[PDB]
Amino acid sequence: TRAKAKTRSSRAGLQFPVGRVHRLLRKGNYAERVGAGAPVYLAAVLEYLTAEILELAGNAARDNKKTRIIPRHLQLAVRNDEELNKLLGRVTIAQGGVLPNIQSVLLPKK
Amino acid sequence: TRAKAKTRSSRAGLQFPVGRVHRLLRKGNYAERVGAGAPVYLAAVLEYLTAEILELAGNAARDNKKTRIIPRHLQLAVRNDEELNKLLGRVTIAQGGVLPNIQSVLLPKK
Amino acid sequence: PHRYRPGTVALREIRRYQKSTELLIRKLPFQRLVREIAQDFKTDLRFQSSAVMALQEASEAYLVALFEDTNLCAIHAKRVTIMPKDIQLARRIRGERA
Amino acid sequence: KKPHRYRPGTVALREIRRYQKSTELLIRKLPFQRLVREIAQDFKTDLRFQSSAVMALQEASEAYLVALFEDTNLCAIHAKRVTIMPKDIQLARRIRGERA
Amino acid sequence: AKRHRKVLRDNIQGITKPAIRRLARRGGVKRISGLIYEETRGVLKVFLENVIRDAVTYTEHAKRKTVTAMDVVYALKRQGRTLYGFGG
Amino acid sequence: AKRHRKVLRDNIQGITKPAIRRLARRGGVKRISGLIYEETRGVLKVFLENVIRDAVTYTEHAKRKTVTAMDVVYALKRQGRTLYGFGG
Amino acid sequence: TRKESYAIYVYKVLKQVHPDTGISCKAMSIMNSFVNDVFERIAGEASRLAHYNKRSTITSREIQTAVRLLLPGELAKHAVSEGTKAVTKYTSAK
Amino acid sequence: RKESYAIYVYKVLKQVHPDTGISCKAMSIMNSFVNDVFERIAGEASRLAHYNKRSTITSREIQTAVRLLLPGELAKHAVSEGTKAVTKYTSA
Amino acid sequence: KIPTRFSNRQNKTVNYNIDYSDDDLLESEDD
Repeated sequence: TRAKAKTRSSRAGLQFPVGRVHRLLRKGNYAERVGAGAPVYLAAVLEYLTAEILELAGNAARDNKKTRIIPRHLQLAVRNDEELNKLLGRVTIAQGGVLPNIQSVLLPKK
Repeated sequence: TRAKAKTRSSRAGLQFPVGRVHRLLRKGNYAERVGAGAPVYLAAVLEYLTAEILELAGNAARDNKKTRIIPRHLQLAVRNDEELNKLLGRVTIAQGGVLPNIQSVLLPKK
Repeated sequence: PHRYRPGTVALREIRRYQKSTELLIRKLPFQRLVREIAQDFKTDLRFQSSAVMALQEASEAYLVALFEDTNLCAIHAKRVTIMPKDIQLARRIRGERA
Repeated sequence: KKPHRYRPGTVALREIRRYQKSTELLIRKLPFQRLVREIAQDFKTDLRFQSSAVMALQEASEAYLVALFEDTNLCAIHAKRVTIMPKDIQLARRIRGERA
Repeated sequence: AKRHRKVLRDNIQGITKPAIRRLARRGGVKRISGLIYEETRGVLKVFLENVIRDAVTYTEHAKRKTVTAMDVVYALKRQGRTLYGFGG
Repeated sequence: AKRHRKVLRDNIQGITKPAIRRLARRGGVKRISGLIYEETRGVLKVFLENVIRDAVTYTEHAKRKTVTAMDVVYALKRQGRTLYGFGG
Repeated sequence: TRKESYAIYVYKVLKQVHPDTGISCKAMSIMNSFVNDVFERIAGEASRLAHYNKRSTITSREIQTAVRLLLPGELAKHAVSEGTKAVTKYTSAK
Repeated sequence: RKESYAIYVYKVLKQVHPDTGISCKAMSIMNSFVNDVFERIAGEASRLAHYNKRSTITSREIQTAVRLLLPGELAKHAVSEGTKAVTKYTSA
Repeated sequence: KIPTRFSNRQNKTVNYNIDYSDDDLLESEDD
């Protein structure tokens, strides 16, 4: 009997792989030892950040009448969010473009 | 019958400690293994950079008619040499001040 | 003869190119420029296509951000035309120049 | 009520040439300690401070403000002015990426 | 009403007008407008709370109530402002 | 004189004036002076030499002759200009 | 050649948050780069936090402090929550 | 027992300026500079070893980190310094 | 006395004397 080999992601209620995160922390030259709850916490944080970008990117795809997320939707979701624009403020997204922004001086005066 | 022990710095003709640099590389969580010539090379590079800044700061102390290097002399030496200025561009030296310069439009007349 | 006033075509191009996402520099001139710059460091350099594309995307990102700060410099100087001194001021404040 | 008043601007040039030579802190120590403690009690209560921690904060804050004033002066010179304004600070922080 | 509160709220006003003038003189500024000082106080407050929050996070990681100079050095280092003269 | 040099040196002129105008239109620029294009070519060249020099260093460490995209990502990340979408 | 990636996990998180929305390959490359970059940032900050405190191990406290240091504002505040109960649920199982 | 770099910086100073002293704050700044350059070069060499699937850090990784971080003539002069130090250390 | 170490880097000489004289400002100071 070996209890059917339940994974750590299902034990933690996550979708990101806890075992792969543990192996990357152990082989990544970060410390001599890695605690048990550290890959669980890191996988949960990575899963939350992935869900936070993907929800806004799906909203951006829905607002542009699309059923498929492209890099433009990811760029719009990242740059339109205030706190995601500080986490990825020095990061270039390929094929993402820019936010549509025109300064009010350059607008014609009526 | 052990031989007469000599330091690795004297073997490499350096003043910076090769053994201390090797111990800091081994315990610094940089790689699984550290090569033999890597602490020699890194101690030589650190000694050269120390020599460059100390010579420029000694020249700065001599030009200000002083016999001891203060943080102002180190700041003047670093900021007046453009390669050392862009090596330490995001570096603040405490009690160093700034380079004395005034923009030409703020001068009174010819 | 139908004509447009100077500026509305510029606003139309600003609205057009801020909506699009493709690269605004042609492929072969940028590849030739990359190879000319690279042959001054190491002779006989091969290049992957994705390396040239990544270099391109970095180049348009850097130039678009630089032109945004250049436009801010030009607007701050009570102008609507960008000048080389606006680029110099943007690179000076950003820290790339001095 | 004495004669020989100085022209407006040469005194400011004298203080520019004086304070760019010296290296001491230009902010008094006790108001900076009070400001640091007032800011720090929002994040956590019952906070003790080493004196060297406050000195490091003062060195970093003064260096940051001096560099920002240099960028602000470049902004004001670029706008054909010699007086710095809050829009110059805003443009310098926007180009630096703090407001971006 | 001689009694009042022990706490003080205008500690940002302790960064006085001549202190900001001296900091601008070190920056090479010849003429200063009157609205500069409130903007400078706000900028200094924003920078100070950004550094102090990270230093306090470094302090509570070590299970301490005392903000050491090394925590301030690490907090300044993480945001890209390396400070010498206190790390040794 | 039909014969000439096989190599071309004016590849900085391949970054044409309409291309720089399109870049400024994406940046939101309404009016462009005539001296903008030479300055833009210069700053693009300086940026490209920096990134290409770091990528060639990353290539030469691996004892390779080709420059992969992953070396370009490494060179951009070392300059604080991280690029997503080419691996890593 | 077995090349590992975060593709299936990002896809199933996407099916959680948007069950009728697809995704392109370039967007998956960008998502993989984002996850790798954030993992590298948090792991490096936790490694530095363990080194400054003279500790030889990385625990969930180091990851929590690294998340508080790196993630700006409210993005930290939920994520510190989102990690913690997961660790608690792991404590309920292993 | 503070584990500093002060004596080696002092010997280097007496090499370049035999009649010039140094204050304690300047010595602390120099120690911080040496520690900063050490951790920059060691981190870049660690990243270079991880990028090439190598478990070891050699003088090649340190050389590549020096050519990556140091600019201009500083890079090539530090490469020449470290190369002749490695050559002297190997032969003897 | 004489140093045993020099620099092979081809730097220009830099005047590090930061002492200033206000003698060019005496037009609006005493004169």
